[PDB]
Amino acid sequence: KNPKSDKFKVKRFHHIEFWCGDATNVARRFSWGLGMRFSAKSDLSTGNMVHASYLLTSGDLRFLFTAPYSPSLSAGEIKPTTTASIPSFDHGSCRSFFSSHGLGVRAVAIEVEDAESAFSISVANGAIPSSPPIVLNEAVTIAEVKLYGDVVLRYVSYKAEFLPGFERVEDASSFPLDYGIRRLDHAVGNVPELGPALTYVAGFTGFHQFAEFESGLNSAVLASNDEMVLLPINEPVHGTKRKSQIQTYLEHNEGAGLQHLALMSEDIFRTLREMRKRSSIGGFDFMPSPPPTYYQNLKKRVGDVLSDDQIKECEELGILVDRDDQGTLLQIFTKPLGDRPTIFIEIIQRVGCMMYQSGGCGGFGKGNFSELFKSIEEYEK
Amino acid sequence: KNPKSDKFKVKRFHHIEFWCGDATNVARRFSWGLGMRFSAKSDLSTGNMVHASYLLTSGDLRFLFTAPYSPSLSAGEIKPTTTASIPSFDHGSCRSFFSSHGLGVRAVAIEVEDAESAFSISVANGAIPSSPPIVLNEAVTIAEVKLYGDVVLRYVSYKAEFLPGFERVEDASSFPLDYGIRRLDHAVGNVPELGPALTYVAGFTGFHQFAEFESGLNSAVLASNDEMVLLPINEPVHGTKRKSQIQTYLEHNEGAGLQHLALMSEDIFRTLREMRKRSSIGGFDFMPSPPPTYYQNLKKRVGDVLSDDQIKECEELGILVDRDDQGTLLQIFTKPLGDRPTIFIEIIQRVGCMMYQSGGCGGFGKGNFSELFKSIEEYEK
Ligand SMILES: Cn1nnnc1NC(=O)c1ccc(C(F)(F)F)cc1S(C)(=O)=O
Ligand SMILES: Cn1nnnc1NC(=O)c1ccc(C(F)(F)F)cc1S(C)(=O)=O
Ligand SMILES: [Co+2]
Ligand SMILES: [Co+2]
Repeated sequence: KNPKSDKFKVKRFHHIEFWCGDATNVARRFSWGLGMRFSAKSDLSTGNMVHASYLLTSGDLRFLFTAPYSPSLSAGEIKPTTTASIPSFDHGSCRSFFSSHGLGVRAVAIEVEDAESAFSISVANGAIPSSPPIVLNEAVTIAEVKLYGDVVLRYVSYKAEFLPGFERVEDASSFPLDYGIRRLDHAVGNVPELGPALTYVAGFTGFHQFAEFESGLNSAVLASNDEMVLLPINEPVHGTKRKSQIQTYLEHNEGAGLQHLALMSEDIFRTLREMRKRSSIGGFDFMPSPPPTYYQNLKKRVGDVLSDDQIKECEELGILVDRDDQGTLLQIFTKPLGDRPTIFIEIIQRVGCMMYQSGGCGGFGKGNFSELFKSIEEYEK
Repeated sequence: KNPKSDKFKVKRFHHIEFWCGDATNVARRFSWGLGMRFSAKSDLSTGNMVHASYLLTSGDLRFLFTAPYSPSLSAGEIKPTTTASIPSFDHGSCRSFFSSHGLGVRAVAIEVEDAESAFSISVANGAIPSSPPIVLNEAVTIAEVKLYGDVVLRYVSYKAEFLPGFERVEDASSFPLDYGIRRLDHAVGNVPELGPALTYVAGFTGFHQFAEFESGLNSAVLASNDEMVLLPINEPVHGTKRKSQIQTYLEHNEGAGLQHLALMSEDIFRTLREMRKRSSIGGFDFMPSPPPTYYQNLKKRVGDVLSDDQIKECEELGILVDRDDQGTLLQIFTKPLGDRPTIFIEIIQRVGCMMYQSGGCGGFGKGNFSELFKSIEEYEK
């Protein structure tokens, strides 16, 4: 069921912001690794004495990378006189985030009809405020509330190009890479206790539990009215033979934070071919492929959705497949994006549920846990 | 003249270590940008709970990238029980370095006959000690003294693979990139006062002033006995019409530090072709090309060293050329490697002074200051 209880008008995922120590190197590695173009900048060359911020785009997917300059550059400024293009930025908060968590996501940004109302209603409804609504050049309004750990849910709204004060990146610098990635499908947090995290977040958003379908985790998914903003949350299961990777996340991240970003591709086979070509030359590595038993059992499961050629192409690329009662899902996971075993990326493509495609079509790969266990067990013999 | 006054036996540049917030992303960007192979690692996968360190190699050039993990991972260790492969590493020192300087060089490492003696004689001769000599697995000895700002001169010596505790990187991960870079030619520091910096460093090394040949800087070059270890130092000139870029460095870096690394290529034309192909797809950008007047005046200067074809190839790639009384030098400079206008890279190739090639053959490009001024002046009209 879908009660459509959003307490304010939510549109779509707008951008994801990584807090970094050096934004240039992370941005350039991600661009090559994922096929995302440099499309806007806010830094010293644009008058910003506070932070360096570089935006990568692919389709509607926006990855923002931000790092602080030396505070001495802006020591004479005050908030009314700031040159920061993102007024919520804070040198100390940023350095503290990165030294506590390493490279990771600071802001999950969703676009809303009215960022001030969304902020006001949110905190009226239990949200811990993080940065009050601020109106940028009479054009854009931005506001932030705590989501979990040191991650904020950021609201953005436009009266009528990324943000004021950002400049388009010169086209000679902007090389039009594209490996097929098109938008953010879901952004997933890890926490020590699912219950209170769910209660808090659904409490101030009105997001409902997305209706779905013993190793690892327990999860639940929060979704907006049209279920295009999807915010799953995991917690660890303690005691198992294999140590919970959610617990490993919490230890290495120093607590709760964003675990994985799932990026929708319009052609997962082209995306995975292009990213795998670059794994060893600056891009991203992928988790170990499932054993061939897994693909031998795929025909009995999605033989009506994927031809024998498409299923063997899954085998080369290491793609996983799962299926709801309404759609089929193709998915694969990268290795951690940085030094720590914390944040990683998921590539997905959804087939089915056309009316546009409805959100979550196929679920999130729930069936692939038992299928992978049964496959390792079958293959071993 | 060359007094050969080294106070201890110095061999060659051994490696350069960057202190980072995330070593994975910097390392992967540098590898693609410069054509350096992943050759060794020390991290969680090798038992190191303290720091992540990744080594890139090209020829004899070794670039080490290191970042701290969460201190909680090693909270039960003490120095005798440490899992750090580089015993001089310190979480607080590293986080402080990166938050004060951003991405940059922490250690210039030279190999010496005996690292304990080199340390002892150095501090006996005025060197501020930074990390005392430590013997790694009865095989390698490492010691560190302050060089300038927060940069250390690191001594390494072997009784008889990078360091103990590092593992060779699996060849599937190791893609054999190579754009022709072969070794470190010189490593250059920026300081506010040349005099005391020279006095201190030459004081404890015995390095002599390398004998050489109004906009910017004043410099001098320190060299070892055979002049293969070259450590130039700059200071700003205040008052000029154009603000000294040494002063800009000092302000943005929060003080003294390593300004540029000069990497020797065995074929600067192949190197610059390969790096320029990648500038906009994750690699490095280059400083703006000199005006064509500069290349029109090149025939009158190195017409006997470079054919008309080689000089026009310089024009495409933006290469600078200079000439001593013994050799010719080809050089070009990258844009800053990271967010701040601080550290950058120089690519060079030296032609002449064969007996092997003697160090510094051609100088360091002194003549290119007046030649560039005269070129901008000539071209303008
Ligand atoms: C619940 N949820 N919400 N958003 N995403 C998710 N689940 C996943 O994406 C997911 C799906 C399948 C697997 C499996 F079985 F292949 F290992 C692992 C994950 S995993 C550990 O979490 O990455
Ligand atoms: C003295 N020294 N020691 N080691 N390296 C050096 N000099 C250089 O490499 C050098 C050489 C020529 C130019 C010029 F004229 F093209 F701008 C700029 C530099 S620069 C600012 O310093 O990068
Ligand atoms: Co997922
Ligand atoms: Co130089």
